[PDB]
Amino acid sequence: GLMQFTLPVRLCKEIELFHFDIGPFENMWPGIFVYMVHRSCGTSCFELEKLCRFIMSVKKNYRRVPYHNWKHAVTVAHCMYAILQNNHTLFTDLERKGLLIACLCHDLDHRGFSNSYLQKFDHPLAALYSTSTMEQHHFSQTVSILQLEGHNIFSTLSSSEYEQVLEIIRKAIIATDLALYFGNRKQLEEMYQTGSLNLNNQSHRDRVIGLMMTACDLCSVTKLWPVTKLTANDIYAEFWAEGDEMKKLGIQPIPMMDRDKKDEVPQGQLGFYNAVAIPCYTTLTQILPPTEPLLKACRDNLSQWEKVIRGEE
Ligand SMILES: Cc1nc2ccccc2nc1CC[C@H]1CCN(c2ccccn2)C1
Ligand SMILES: [Mg+2]
Ligand SMILES: [Zn+2]
Repeated sequence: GLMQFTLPVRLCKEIELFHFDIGPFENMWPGIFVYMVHRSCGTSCFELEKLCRFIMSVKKNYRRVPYHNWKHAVTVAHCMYAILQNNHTLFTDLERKGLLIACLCHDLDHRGFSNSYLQKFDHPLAALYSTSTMEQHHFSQTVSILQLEGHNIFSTLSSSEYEQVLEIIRKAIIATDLALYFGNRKQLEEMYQTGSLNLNNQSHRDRVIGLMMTACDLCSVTKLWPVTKLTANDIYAEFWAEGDEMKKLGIQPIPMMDRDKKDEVPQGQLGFYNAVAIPCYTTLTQILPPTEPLLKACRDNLSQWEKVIRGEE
C-alpha cells in the first residue's frame, strides 16, 4: 500500500523521455514496468502480489528469440507509458489499465516468424486464425495467463468493466498486425483533415489506440541512433532466419528476409521510414501534439540511414 517502486536517479529522470532505453539488466525490467503502472495508472490499480505474479508469467511465455522477446515487450510498454504521461487527461481509467498490459502482452509466445511464414509452413495457428494469425494467438495467450490462479489483476472490476478492458486489450493487440496499420492510418488522416475526428466516438478512439499501438511497436526507430542501429541487427537476425526457413520450403524469400542481400538494408530501412514510420508518427503528432518528440527522433534516424547510404558511415 505505502510501498512505492523507486529507480536510481538517471532512470527516474530518463524513463519519462520517449527515447529511454530500458538497459541490459533483465532483472530490473519488472521493477521498471511496475514503476510505470504506479505513475501511469495508480498504486491502487492492481494488487502488487497479483501484478508481480502476472508479469513473471508473461515473461516466462516470451521465447529467447533475437527481437520479439521480453525486452521488446517492456520497451513497447515504456513508449506507451511516455504517450500516456504526456496526454494525462485524454484517456479513461480503464484505458490506462488496459494499454500498458496490452503492450506487455502484445507479442506473447512469438516464435520469430511472420504471419506469412506460418501460412506458407501451414502451421496449425494459420488454420485456427486466418488473418492476424500471430496477433490472435498473443491475445489468446494473454487471456490464458489472466485465468491462471492468482493472476487476475482485473479481479476488482465489474463484469462489464472487465469485458471493456479485455476488449481494449484485444483491439490494441490485433492493431499491432502492421498489415492493418496502412488502412487505419489513411482513415485517421482523412478524419483529422476533414475535421470529423471525434474522441467521444468509440470507433474513433479505437483507431487512435491502434495507431498508438503501431507507434509503440515501431519505437526502435525513435531511439538514439546507436540503439536504433543495434536493434536493427536483432530485427534482421530474425528476418534472415525466416528467409532461411523460406528457402527450406523451396520459396525465394522477399529481400528483407534474404541474408544474401544485406547490402540492401540501408535502402530498405529508408523505404520503411518513408512508407511506415514517418507517416505513423506524423498522424500521431496531429492527433496528440505532445508525441512530437517521437516524430523528431524518427526523422533524426531517417537522416542517419541517409548518411549510411552516402558512405559517411
Ligand atoms: C518490417 C520492419 N519493422 C521494423 C520495425 C522497427 C524498426 C525497423 C523495422 N524494419 C523493418 C524492415 C523494413 C523492410 C522494408 C524493406 N527492407 C529491406 C529490404 C531489403 C533488404 C533489407 N531490408 C526492410
Ligand atoms: Mg507482433
Ligand atoms: Zn511487437
